[PDB]
Amino acid sequence: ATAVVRCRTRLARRVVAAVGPDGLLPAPCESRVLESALALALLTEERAEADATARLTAYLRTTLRTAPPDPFQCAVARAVLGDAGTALDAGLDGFDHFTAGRKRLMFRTVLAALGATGFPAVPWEAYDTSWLHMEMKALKVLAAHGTGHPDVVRDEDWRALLPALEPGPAWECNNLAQLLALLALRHSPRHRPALGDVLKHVAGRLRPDGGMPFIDGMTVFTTAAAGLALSLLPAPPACVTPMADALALRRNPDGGYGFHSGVAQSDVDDTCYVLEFLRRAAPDRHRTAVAEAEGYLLALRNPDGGFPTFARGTSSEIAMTAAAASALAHDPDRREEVDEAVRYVVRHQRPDGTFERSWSRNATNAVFRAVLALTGVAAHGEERRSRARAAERALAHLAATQNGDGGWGHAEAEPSDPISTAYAVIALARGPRARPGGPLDRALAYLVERQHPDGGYRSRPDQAGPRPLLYDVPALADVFVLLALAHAT
Repeated sequence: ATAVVRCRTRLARRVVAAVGPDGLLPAPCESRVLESALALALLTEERAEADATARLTAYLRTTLRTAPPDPFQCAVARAVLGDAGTALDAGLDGFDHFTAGRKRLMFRTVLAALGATGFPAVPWEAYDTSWLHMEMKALKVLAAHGTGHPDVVRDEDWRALLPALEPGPAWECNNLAQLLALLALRHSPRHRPALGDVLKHVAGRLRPDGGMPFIDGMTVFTTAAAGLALSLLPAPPACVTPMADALALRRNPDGGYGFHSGVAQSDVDDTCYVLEFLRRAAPDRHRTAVAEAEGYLLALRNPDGGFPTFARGTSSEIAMTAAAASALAHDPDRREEVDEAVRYVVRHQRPDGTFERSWSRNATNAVFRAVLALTGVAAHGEERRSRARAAERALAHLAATQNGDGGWGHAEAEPSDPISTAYAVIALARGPRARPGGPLDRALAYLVERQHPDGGYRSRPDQAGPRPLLYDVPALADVFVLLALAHAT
């Protein structure tokens, strides 16, 4: 067959092989400078775990020399190894997001807690907010102590930090939140009896490179997206059934899914990938889980017709809204909600054809999720025309910004990477048929050329969290390129 199909085949063999007999595709997170610096600060202040702190120090020095992260994380590493506002401004340069103002407070207070800048002169209520709740409480506590006002801290602020004193892996698999909470709790005499045992668990988490990852992994997200990709192949492999089983038995009591095992917070992104996969691979076997996932999404839907990531009443997001439209459109009884969601997507498209950056740092992610909803959900007459025009503008944005090598990067003038390109390919597969030399043909040839001899892909990461900071789950590169090749063939 074609070079593209041969590439798809070699990549599918690799993804199938990576899935274990438990049905899960392992998806560890790489070490990150921010959490490595906070773990170094915490263990240094407590005079604990000297072997670990020596490895953390070496990891930070190596990473800064050879693969420096964004300027905020660099300033954080420099603060612990030893200006701040320039790093904060550069690290949040054009951060167009509804969280930007809270993020500025959060990131400035992290730098202040490490001695790199002064604490924000804000009313304490500015810290008041489940997502980022523990982090912001820990930072409020660090600001009260760091400015010399420890009496400000209320018992209800400490109470929010208690999960950080639990043994074992971090609550909600989130090392950033546990580390910030422990940096706060170590100032409280009443919480110190629990600190010593948790510092042993923290030090135990260091990766072979000496660093601390942001999260324990992302196996639910990664298994669901891989299952979806495999289920779009002409003859899906037998392993989609144990993958579907492994996901369904991890659903939370609200019917949704978190990003890893042991994450009790469901979110719309994970739940949409799980639902799209189950609908294709196991709609009867897991009929009840499907219904529970639809019910979860419907219960989050905001009054503007959009969907948030975690909780009704927080801002709707374009990509989550498009994802939910596509996942709910499988049921004809949900047509009203699906059409209101697609109408939200059209209404929020930008004048240049783009949508947003949120959980991914490239523009092409939300473009693909929007284009799948705009072209996959049933529509006729004037509404079909409206959605077609919107999809055309999004695909035209892709063509206008395609790099000479056929790929896309995180922004119009960045070097190409396989994940940003994979998202563009999924979108372009809903446009005109590929023609020699056209945008989709060239994008596919870019992906063919970037395949490694081992059958996989190595890519700069795109995932952000807390937004806009990048973290690296390398198993996603193969998965999203396979999803692209399955859509495009």
